Amino acid sequence: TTYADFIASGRTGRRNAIH
Amino acid sequence: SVKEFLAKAKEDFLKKWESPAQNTAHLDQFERIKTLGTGSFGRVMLVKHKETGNHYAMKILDKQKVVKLKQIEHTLNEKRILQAVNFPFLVKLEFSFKDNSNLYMVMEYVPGGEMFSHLRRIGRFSEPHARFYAAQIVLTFEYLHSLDLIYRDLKPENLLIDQQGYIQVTDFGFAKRVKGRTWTLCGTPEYLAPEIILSKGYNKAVDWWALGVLIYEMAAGYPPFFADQPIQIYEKIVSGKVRFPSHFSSDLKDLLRNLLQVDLTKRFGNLKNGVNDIKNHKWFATTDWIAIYQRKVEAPFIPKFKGPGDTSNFDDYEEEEIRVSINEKCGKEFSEF
Ligand SMILES: NCC[C@@H](C(=O)N/N=C/c1ccc(O)c(Br)c1)c1ccccc1
Repeated sequence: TTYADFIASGRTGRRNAIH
Repeated sequence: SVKEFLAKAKEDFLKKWESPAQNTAHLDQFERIKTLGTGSFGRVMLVKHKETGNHYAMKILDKQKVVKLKQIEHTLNEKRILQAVNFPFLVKLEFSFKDNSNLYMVMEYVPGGEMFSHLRRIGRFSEPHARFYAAQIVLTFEYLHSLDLIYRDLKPENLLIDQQGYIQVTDFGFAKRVKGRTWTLCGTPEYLAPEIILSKGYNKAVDWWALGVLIYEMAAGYPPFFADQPIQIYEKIVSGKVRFPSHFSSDLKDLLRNLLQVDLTKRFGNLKNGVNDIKNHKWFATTDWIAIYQRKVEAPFIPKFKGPGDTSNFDDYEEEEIRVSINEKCGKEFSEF
């Protein structure tokens, strides 16, 4: 499932802004 | 009317915009309590104002680090804009000052923690829960944009939940006052409109795209475009093919297809009817916009508040000594702060 893919991804933590 | 409210709002804003408050407190007036969050060039701390006993969030920015990251002008934008605006869902800047080493922005403390925290823990919000928060962003963006301001960093990490369960938008680091278009590649990957990524030059319509991303993420529990690395995220955004969970209502999908619209001549928020294409969309049929602004609607979720200056709704961060050099740093660059 997409949810499972998200949860296993490296970007479920706080996401930093880019400059 | 809305137009009348906005016209008056603009008049107040321009006065402060043209004459910004400056040097309105000093470090020694605050007792430092706890780090609530961190950023590339500083930290936000819970502090207590000694003379009133009030609690505030003090954003401390290291001048030298701001300079190294080429965020001088963005930082000046942030403070100048933040000190000037006034909207129910915008966090209030109470004081600002600087010393030899740092810039300081002392803001209202929002005890309920980040939407990010609650969203991740719970998984996803129901459509009515997501609609409640979304409406507040719709109005906030209507307000900001009427002031020629682009917010440019919408994400759950920047939306705090207050004691009544309403949203407070924080982090104006990328906010900018601009008539027409701008070009700075800034923001957070998941939330960037295609036109930002493509260096096309862009306007307020990027905030309406970002809204589309926020509503999707709130309702699905994950963003419409994610991957392990930013470059992969951009490829997904640019193609713009969006798949919706099977639990998304027909109205929700229709709204999202109009917000996550690559075609600027078709993106909701950006058309002749402006924000009204959104306010009047079927998904918002049950939304009473005035009740929202008035904070009369019952919130789907009220944060637990164990007391004054309690931090239970925030993550723990490593504490560092706030050091102030005996020499002034970067005085010229931040003279206007
Ligand atoms: N988006 C990265 C967080 C960014 C930022 O501005 N955070 N603000 C948090 C804040 C404001 C008012 C509150 O009452 C509460 Br509680 C929290 C940042 C932080 C440190 C340095 C640079 C940017």
